[PDB]
Amino acid sequence: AVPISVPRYKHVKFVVYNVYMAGRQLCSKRYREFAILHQNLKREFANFTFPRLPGKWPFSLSEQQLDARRRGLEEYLEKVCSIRVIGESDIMQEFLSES
Repeated sequence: AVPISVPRYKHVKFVVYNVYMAGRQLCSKRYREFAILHQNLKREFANFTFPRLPGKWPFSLSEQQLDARRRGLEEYLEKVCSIRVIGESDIMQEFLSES
């Protein structure tokens, strides 16, 4: 429900995912940083049944599969950020920022 989006991935050598809230860019993060985010959030909020973070694959990802991972990360964030205590947590607010 909250207007969190991941409208792009970018090759930079690895891939980053560009996260926006209400059309404002908040951060640019690689997949492993999302994986760490999920582990941190789940430990902090373990009484919640978290949605599945998009997973790893036994092969390198094509352009189409990077787009699918982007969509999956957006769907994940749409769910967890729409829960106030999780979306406003120190963990999430740190994640959604630039160094």
